[PDB]
Amino acid sequence: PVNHLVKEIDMLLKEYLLSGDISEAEHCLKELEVPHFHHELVYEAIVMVLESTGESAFKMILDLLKSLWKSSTITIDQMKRGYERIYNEIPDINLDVPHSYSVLERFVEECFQAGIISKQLRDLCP
Repeated sequence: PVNHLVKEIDMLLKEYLLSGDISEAEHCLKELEVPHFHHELVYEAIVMVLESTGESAFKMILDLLKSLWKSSTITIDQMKRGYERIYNEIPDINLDVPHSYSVLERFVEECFQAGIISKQLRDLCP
C-alpha cells in the first residue's frame, strides 16, 4: 500500500499547482508535522517539474522551494536529501522523460542562483 504521508504530500503539491497559493502549501506542510520527511516533498516536487510541459510547473516549484527554504520550513539537510534522491534517479527518470538531465540542470542552476542550495549540492548534480 502507499505510504499515507506520500499521499498527503502529493495532494499538497497538486493543490498548490492548481491554486498557486504558496502560503497554504506551507501551512498544510506544517500541519503534517513531519520535518523528517520533507525530503519527500522536495523529491516529489522536482519530479513534477521534470514530468511537466512548458515552463509553468518549473517556475511554480522553484517559487515554492524558495519560499519554504526562506521561511525555514525546509531545512538544509532535508533539501540535501531530496536533491540527492533526484540525483540518484535522474538516469531512470531520463529513460522515460527525454531531456530531463537538461531540465534538471536548469532547475538546479536556478535554485543555486536563488541562494537556496549550496555550491556543493549544485556541483553534485551528475
